[PDB]
Amino acid sequence: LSHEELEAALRDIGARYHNLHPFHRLLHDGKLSKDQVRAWALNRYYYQAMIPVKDAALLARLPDAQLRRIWRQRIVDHDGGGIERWLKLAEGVGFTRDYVLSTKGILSATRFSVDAYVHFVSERSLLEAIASSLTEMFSKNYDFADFALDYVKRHATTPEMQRAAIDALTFKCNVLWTQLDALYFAYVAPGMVPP
Amino acid sequence: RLLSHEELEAALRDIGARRYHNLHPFHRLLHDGKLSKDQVRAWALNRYYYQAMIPVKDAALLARLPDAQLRRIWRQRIVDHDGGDGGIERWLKLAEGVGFTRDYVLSTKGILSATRFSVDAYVHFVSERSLLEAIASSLTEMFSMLKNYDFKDTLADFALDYVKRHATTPEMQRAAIDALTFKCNVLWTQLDALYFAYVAPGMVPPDAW
Repeated sequence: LSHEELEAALRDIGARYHNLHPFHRLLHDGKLSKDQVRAWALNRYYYQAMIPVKDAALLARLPDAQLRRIWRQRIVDHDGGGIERWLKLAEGVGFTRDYVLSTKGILSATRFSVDAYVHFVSERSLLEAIASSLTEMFSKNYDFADFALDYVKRHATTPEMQRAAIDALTFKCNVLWTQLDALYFAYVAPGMVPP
Repeated sequence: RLLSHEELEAALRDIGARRYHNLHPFHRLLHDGKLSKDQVRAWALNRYYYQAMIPVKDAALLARLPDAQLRRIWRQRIVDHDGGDGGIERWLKLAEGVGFTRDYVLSTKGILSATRFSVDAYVHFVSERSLLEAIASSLTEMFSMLKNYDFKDTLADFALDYVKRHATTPEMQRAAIDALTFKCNVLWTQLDALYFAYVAPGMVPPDAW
């Protein structure tokens, strides 16, 4: 209920966050094939390629110029810049720039979980939309955010709002969690899926 | 790629020859009766969600329609599913009939995120794409049992017409062939999630009952 307990609860949900997912475990501890890392990169492009779609989706819902200016900074980071760093990693492990861009190869589950993220932000309430960035509280073995948290504290005024805040963060974690499930399903075990 | 028409029916049919959910490890396993009771439990729980959301889809779709004559045709699909007692209600029977409480199944607390998100994508697709695609995405219906699972009282042509007469540019024929692909993906990921979580191997935060 208070700002620090509210925060304590949001962090605890981190301690559900995607570094615990088995697809991260492997990756982080040097154990995935190169095709497996490529797949990862190919799919994770689409997640990155839509963060600015998401922040612009959210910007239009902001009620004053002051809040828009601030949020706009995140659009500026990715469109440039951020998306461009991501292309380079996937070019970095062998993909033509044009193949990554067109999304031909990405998995339907990624596409849905990411497009789920875009629509939450535009359908759910502003407090929830803002609360779902807060995974940003939580962010070399192959030869080959304080504004959001202030915001939710001052605007989650009631118990219900407060749980929406918490629910919204879990939604975020699920979005991310299920990208990874798909990628494990498709590419580490058992290993299936059409185009 | 040029124009088609009856060749177009055999392009649409042909997506179901491959991309339609009956050619899936989960659907093979269910059909042949090799899943445990719990695995028919997961499937049944998750599928409720797809079934509960088809009227939502068709409303969303009903709202984007340009006139009353069309809303009238399409309104039937809504009725089929909502009924006072109709299509969704059978599906709750199936869930009830493999041990679930009506209350848990209804709430969706325990569906997997991938189903939520695939089904939701279908809802948006129909709100966002052209009328021709929304309609085309119905066409798995051109492809619409369990005598290995001992567990009594628990035991379409308009669209295909619309698409041929309105798919007059090659760009529109692909869009509709994609629309049907898209939807094949929606069912396919539902099942990929189910396979991953309940058969080989996975688990998935709070979800599975």
